[PDB]
Amino acid sequence: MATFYEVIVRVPFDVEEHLPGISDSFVDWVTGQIWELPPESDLNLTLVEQPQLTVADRIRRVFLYEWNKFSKQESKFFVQFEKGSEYFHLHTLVETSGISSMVLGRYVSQIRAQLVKVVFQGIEPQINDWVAITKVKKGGANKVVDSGYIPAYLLPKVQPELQWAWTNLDEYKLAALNLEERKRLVAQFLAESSQ
DNA sequence: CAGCTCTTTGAGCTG
Ligand SMILES: [Cl-]
Ligand SMILES: [Mg+2]
Ligand SMILES: [Mg+2]
Ligand SMILES: [Mg+2]
Repeated sequence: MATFYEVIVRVPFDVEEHLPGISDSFVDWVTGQIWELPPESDLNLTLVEQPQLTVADRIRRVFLYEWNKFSKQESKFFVQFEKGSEYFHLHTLVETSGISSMVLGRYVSQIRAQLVKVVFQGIEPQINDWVAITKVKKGGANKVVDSGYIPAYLLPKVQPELQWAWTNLDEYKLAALNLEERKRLVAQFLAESSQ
């Protein structure tokens, strides 16, 4: 099996509060992209907040683009955008291959700087700890998990908490945007787990 | 149709 690190990015969801003074161009971009559900999806599109998703997807792609240059390969990932009770956030589960825990902090710090530069027009998001690596315990090492984390924690999310998900892991391709498939994989996970 | 372009990163689109 492969192993994964997790980075949680709190995605700006109120431009006036999080990106004070940002140019109108940012607003035009985020409000102008139209999203459509693939036919395999069984999600209710009306529950998806498009401007926030547009930002999350841009963050995701910039993140993975930079990550791959660090890892030197097309790293495996499962990313899920969620609308939490306090924050909209991206759960970025990325394979550890080619990235040591010792250097992970620095690499993530560089990606954060790139996000600020190429996504937020040089404006630092006014959200505390908006880019955080999941640790073993508060004040510990970087947490490493296996794919079992996906059906245990990510898959069971439903709308409106679940906003969208992406993955290059074949086992979870249908699950990304299909509730019925997520339910099937979670049920299988619980069955095996109870034993 | 071979590149140029865009909150890209590669493939749709145009000179
Ligand atoms: Cl939250
Ligand atoms: Mg290379
Ligand atoms: Mg969450
Ligand atoms: Mg493209």
